[PDB]
Amino acid sequence: VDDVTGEKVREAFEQFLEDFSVQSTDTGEVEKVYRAQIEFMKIYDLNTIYIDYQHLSMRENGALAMAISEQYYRFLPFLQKGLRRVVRKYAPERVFQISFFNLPTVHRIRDIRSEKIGSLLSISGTVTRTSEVRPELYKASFTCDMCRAIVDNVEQSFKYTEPTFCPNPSCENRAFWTLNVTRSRFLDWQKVRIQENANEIPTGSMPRTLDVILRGDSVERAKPGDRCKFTGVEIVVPDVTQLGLPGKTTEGLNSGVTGLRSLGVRDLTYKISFLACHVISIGSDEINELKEMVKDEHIYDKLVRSIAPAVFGHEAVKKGILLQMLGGVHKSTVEGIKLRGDINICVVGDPSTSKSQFLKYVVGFAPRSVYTSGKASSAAGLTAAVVRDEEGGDYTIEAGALMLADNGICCIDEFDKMDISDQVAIHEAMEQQTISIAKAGIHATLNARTSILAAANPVGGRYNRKLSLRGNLNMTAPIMSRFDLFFVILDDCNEKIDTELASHIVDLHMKRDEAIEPPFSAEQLRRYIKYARTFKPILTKEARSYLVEKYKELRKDDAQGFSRSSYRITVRQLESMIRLSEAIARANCVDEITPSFIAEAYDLLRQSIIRVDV
Amino acid sequence: ATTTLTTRIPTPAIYPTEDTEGNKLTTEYGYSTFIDHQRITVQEMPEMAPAGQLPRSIDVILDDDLVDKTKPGDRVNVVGVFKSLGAGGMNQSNSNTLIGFKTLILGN
Amino acid sequence: SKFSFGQATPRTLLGIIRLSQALAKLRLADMVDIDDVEEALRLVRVSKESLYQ
Amino acid sequence: RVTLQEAPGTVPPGRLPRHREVILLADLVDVSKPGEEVEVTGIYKNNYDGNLNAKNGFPVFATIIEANSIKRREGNTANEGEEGLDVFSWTEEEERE
Amino acid sequence: VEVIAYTCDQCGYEVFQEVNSRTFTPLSECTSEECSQNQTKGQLFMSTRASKFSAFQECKIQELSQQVPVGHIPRSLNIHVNGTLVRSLSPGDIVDVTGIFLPAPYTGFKALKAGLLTETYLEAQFVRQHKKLTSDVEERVMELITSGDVYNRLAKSIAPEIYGNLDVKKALLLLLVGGVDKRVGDGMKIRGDINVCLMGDPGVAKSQLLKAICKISPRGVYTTGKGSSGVGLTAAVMKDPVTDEMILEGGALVLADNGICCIDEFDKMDESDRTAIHEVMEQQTISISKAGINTTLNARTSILAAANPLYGRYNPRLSPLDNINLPAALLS
Amino acid sequence: VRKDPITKEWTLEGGALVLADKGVCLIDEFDKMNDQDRTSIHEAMEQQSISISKAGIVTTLQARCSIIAAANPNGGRYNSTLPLAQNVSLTEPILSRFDILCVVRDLVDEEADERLATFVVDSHVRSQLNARQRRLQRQRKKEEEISPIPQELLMKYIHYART
Amino acid sequence: ELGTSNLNLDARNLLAYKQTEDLYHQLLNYPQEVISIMDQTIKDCMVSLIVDNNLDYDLDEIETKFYKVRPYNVGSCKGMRELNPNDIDKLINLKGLVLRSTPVIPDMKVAFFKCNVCDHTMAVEIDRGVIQEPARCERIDCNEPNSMSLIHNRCSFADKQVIKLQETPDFVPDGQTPHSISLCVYDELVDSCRAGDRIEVTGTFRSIPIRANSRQRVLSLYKTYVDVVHVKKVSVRQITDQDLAKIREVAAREDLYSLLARSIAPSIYELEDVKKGILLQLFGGTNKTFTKGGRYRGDINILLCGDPSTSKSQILQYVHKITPRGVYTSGKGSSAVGLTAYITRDVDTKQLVLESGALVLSDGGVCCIDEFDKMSDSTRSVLHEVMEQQTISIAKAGIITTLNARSSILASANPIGSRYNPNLPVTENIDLPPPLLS
Repeated sequence: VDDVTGEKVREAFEQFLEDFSVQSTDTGEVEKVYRAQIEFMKIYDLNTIYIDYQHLSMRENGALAMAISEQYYRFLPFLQKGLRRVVRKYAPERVFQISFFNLPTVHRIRDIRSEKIGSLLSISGTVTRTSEVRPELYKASFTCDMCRAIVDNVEQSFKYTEPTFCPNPSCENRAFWTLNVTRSRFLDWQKVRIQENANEIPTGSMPRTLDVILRGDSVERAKPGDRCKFTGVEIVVPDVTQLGLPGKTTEGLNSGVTGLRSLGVRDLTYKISFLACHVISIGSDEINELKEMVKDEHIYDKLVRSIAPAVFGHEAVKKGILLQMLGGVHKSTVEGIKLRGDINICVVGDPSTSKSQFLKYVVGFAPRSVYTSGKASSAAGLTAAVVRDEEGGDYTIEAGALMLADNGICCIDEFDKMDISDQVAIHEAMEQQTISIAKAGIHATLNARTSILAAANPVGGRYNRKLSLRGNLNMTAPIMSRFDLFFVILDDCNEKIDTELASHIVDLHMKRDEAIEPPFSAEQLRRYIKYARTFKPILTKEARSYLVEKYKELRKDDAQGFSRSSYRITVRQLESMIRLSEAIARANCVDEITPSFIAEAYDLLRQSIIRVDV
Repeated sequence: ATTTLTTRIPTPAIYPTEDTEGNKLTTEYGYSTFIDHQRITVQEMPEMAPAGQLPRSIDVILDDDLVDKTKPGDRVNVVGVFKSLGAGGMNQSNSNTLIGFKTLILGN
Repeated sequence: SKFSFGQATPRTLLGIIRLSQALAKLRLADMVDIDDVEEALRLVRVSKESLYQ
Repeated sequence: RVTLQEAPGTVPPGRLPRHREVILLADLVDVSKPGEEVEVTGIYKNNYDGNLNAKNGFPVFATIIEANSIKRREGNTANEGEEGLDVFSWTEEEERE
Repeated sequence: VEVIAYTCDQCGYEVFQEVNSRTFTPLSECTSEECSQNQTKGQLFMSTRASKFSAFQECKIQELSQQVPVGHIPRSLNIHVNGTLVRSLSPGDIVDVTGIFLPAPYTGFKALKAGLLTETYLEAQFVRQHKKLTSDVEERVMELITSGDVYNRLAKSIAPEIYGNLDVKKALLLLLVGGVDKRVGDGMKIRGDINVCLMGDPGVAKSQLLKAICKISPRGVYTTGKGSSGVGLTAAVMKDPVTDEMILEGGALVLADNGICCIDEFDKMDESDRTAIHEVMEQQTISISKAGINTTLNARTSILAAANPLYGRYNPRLSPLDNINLPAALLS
Repeated sequence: VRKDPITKEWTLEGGALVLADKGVCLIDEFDKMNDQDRTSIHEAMEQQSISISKAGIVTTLQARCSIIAAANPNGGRYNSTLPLAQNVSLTEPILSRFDILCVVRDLVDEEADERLATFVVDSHVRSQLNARQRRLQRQRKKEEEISPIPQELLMKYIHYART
Repeated sequence: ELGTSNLNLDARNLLAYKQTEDLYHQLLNYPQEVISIMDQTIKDCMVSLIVDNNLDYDLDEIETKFYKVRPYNVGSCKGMRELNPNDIDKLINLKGLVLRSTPVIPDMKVAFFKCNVCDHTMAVEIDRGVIQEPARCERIDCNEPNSMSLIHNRCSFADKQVIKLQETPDFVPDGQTPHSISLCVYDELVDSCRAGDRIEVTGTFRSIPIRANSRQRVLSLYKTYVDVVHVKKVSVRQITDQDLAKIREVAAREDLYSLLARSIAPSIYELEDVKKGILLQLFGGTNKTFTKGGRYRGDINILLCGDPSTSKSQILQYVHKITPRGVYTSGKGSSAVGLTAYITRDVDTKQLVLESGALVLSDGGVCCIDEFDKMSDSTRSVLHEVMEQQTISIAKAGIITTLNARSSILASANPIGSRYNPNLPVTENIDLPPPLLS
């Protein structure tokens, strides 16, 4: 009587993929989306579906949507048998799965006991300690070599190492099996542990956990370390006590009842576990919009005015951080050196001033850019430092917010307060884009190409004026020349600039006064530079001859004598001079480089070198 | 393996029950006799062994008459029989690189 | 900073009330008075300045 | 049998290594040393009975990479038709040259 | 177990048997007289209420450490109980048991190992324990009331084995009575139980001056520098035998509540001790802030400290606090 | 000496030098960790083929390694007219194992600077069976601006110039 | 009219009633049958009120779900050193401490079977320690003794949980170690007995056998436990309207400036200026966050330093009194690694557990923290980071997470020499990083 009931829900599901599920006609939203779900699939060939809980609830008004929570755990092979029936009538190596998503109610892990067996219950949490990718079976064709071993047997359950049902001829059954590797399709999975979220933990009360098997295309999609949701079928698992070498608590007190099966007397216990099907991690004209916006004229000035509302004035520092935000070129000479990938710009200034605002600005604005203070200079982090042996392995790699600035602009402050050992370590991390380590274990060469950005402190808090910055840098000499110029922020106690900055700051912490109009959004600037990165502008003009004279004029200035200053701006700085120059042309989307564009590159460093010189 | 000399057929048993009758067997423990058993390893007197090796050692099973006589750190001098025991080569199969002839001294 | 410690805390003041009723507990003749606490300050002056010899 | 760890080069960092197994063959013995980086050109055979003991018994299979060849530490991975093999055979044209 | 009762719920004939050693086996179901011998046999199972059960408790002995010879260390022995001598022993009882002797079989891995080893115990028969308020004791309470002499005869009473120092022997007897500070009623948990510390380096073996007071004063547990350090001063979780592990083994302050915490060797294990002294001087935070639990128990015990000086003598012409390392614990 | 697992023995695991038979290390100026390891590399040349016996076996491996290094004076290159013992922080004996102290210098030169400056900018200008061949001739011509016997064959005769 | 299934019977009435004595002493003597009798009464006595008015919840659905009873506080006990072997089926009233828990393992209340016929969905009951099986086929008239399979994941199971207890050391004679006993619950008293609180349980008694060899059915020092019928601890608010009317007159009072100034100090000396900051810190603004840009929170951070012994802790203890969810700092019970980022080996599975820090733990309170002139400089390193981005960045080889911390702080320093030593710039006394001055 349940056989036709599952046959009732088979076609009732099938007609749902036959009917419409679309309310709006030709205002977007093309009718009959499930046929499009077939047709997108017959191109890229991924072998999935994606059905929701809304439209099956609002078809039978809960006459079926309440039935399906209590059938599919038993009637897995019913809905999937139906979609096999509908694809032959529609489409022309085929293995599927059923992926529900978006049930309304989301529970926690402490609410799963009685009604939750064979149900569908979305579960939140965070994930830790993944494992690897091995294959499963679900169907074999093993049989005994008694007469003929070509019996495709059934029942690949949790103890499936014995195909022993319905042999082919009148032969000897259950005498052997030969699990060939040649005819039974597999499916790949991994076993992971989850954990409860941080905004729900009542006390520090040893926060409990459970485990979960994910088995479809869900493989390697739960990156460990995020607030994540799940599908919902709950499941129990035994251990059958197979032919392997083995066969506090009163555990299995329930299992003492579970004795006396037809095989040997033991105690088969149980534990609640989880099977998933589908992961999620919550936590045009726009392509034409770029083509209009690329055809503007003042967008160099539009960008520099639209950076961040947390500062007022100082367009000099604003021009720099934009160029750091974009990337330049990195492709270089054949067979040897990879040159610099980018520009690195620091800013010095008095603390508790406008220096902190850019730092607060970029870490939510840049792609995957991280922030550290660098006071933890002896354990790990800044200094890349191997961990001691744990769980069977010594000499493993470590973290540190340095080797994870891949497409990221890491930011780090307060250079004065660390030790002297890292000051050569990051000095190695600056010139070439790799670092090396051979500490107590084999050598390692990790190529972490990076883009640093700093904000240290002056020697007294107040910047000297008549002197040079050679005394107020509070670093050593060669890391200065390894760097570009810092664009030092000055201050003043002026009776006009305070009141306007007061009026500039009061509209900021208004509950709502959003009267300032940046001409660009956060995202439509973000895709704009994503249009900007994908060129490779090359100089071709004769301004190479115009280039070489000005530096040749430049270096004869700061060399004030044979025994004067060793801030001798050497052949390193021609590279930053040209690799700024392709970057600023990557702002205005010009592939050739004019001699007019590098003119403002010069006076960026003319205004820098006067901020160098007294 | 305590009679010191004759390799008799062992009795792989702890305690029997139900002799050839219908009587529940009782055992008198006051008239059952006991004996003790103590092993001790002896190093080498590390002055007369010439300088090419660490000290070696063997062991000795004694009986009740001179137990608790041996404080660790005594220049002792024992005398007894030399004796092997244990099955080497048959009690497990294939028996590759396993000595089965333990050196013992059942002495006085 | 030559010899002495303390700068007259009330935590010393409440303690001298504590030991007084303690000595009023052991020698209870229901005489909580000036002479009972005169036994108390008799002890704080001889415990202090044990270093002055 | 050399067990293999993933070399922490081209890897999205901040995470753990992963393990495999390599079964060498007759004339490919002790070519590498314990500690360099290598690469193998094997096949992917998945032979096991189905007995495992760090995890419980399950319908699960384990991988075994039987290797076919081996080359050394490579460098400057930018080529397109050369310097992928230490060919190093200088006989008729090269040695005359 | 001493008796058995299996019921098969068909005949109700409860099969009895004698109880053997610690491992035994139930029998079948086709053995009885009524529910057997047919095509249907009642399937046996156990019963609790029809099975009389006895008492059992295990203990281990050592030697007196005075009749031991000059040589080897002492060894243990196993003892059992039966009948109703149970719940009458204690850890630290200088006692003697009289009882009867028998060895026991081992019944496990008896062929390769366990040849004819014996591992006996003794079975107990009798315990003769030794050395143990207006209830036939008031005659000696009157002896202090009639004779009087509080401030001096009681001062000569406790520790008369020194030379001089009647001032300090008087400073302690007031603290050996304590008393409830004030029944506060409202949530104002006031400080009680003041703590006196000593310092100085005499040659009169200062340790047996103070600790001799502690071994006659009530509930006042002895401690030292080694052993129960400031991390193991409270309770913690440790290893146990094959029985129930991860018990809450304690140090001193979880068991010596409202008494005397007589400490020595204040420069020893100070990385844990300097936390440990503040956390009891602070009222009511003796806890186990571990990864096991976050439960907090009481704190009501007085502290008697004796800090040893720096090298040689404490120079009195030099500055003080040259040898005690805690300024904030002391002057306030 | 990497320690054993549970049923294992204290075995011997090499580090850098026993791999690098004909290679490269670097010691410039790890000033804090200078006194730590410099007592382990200046006995790799003096007591050539060095190995050691910490808490294990007393063996001696073979390592005919080569050392190069790129040391760095404290500040500028001419920190003094005073000599090299005033300039570097190393002392004599570890310095004396080497063959030559190649030193660099430039103050001011017009014609020499362009000979670098014109040189360096042209390098940044250096940023299907026939096409796989045709890219190769493009890859061959781009190294052959003056044709200084390119690296397609040059490294290949080195390996049998050493064996 | 609520629908709940639980009646917490005081069960101290049968001795206060002239009858029901023999019931009362049978209750303390056969406590498995007599609850099973009494569960039939309450459902039928519910029908005895249902038969009066026939308009009471349709007379079917509150007559299908069973109810249950809970006798408690019955008699008294004293501890654990009185548990004699004759106490086989009795009520016991424990007083102790819960220590640690486990997740729920399932029970066998119903089974399922299917052999290899086309269709067979029988469901055999157990209600024993013995599952009984057939050895003949079914669903046909002629099919042999077939292979009956055990389709386990179809028949339903309820919950069960075992909880370890250790008695509270109450008047223990300073020599005895507090030992252990275990618990077993069946109903929905799960997830309410969290580990770490005082307990008073009301339970029956039971003992079970153990298998001596792990792979034989041979068995004999038994293990006992208890089975709880009712537990008790011992020791969005439901916002009414009379409170809102009472506070609004208090909100109408001008004196609330000073009425709240006097009410925080039932014993403390005057010092009005610090009463403003302490009160306003708990009254900690809100999170005025914009949609794009900003991300400003109204949290502040007051501090006190100076003269020792000015009830520095009890004022902070008073703040911990008035906050329902907050944290208390320790004297060197935490460090740079002992706050978060854990690799601890738990005694249950020897695997990884990331326990949060006390800073993120006060998400919804004020972090009280001390000894800042004596805190080490390996730590005092992450609190700058929570002072800027309200987060902790964990640099562990287990995981990466920029989890936030919606938490508030006050600071309580200590002097060095004796005092705040005035006619000196006092900043040179209390040594501190001038970055965190900002």
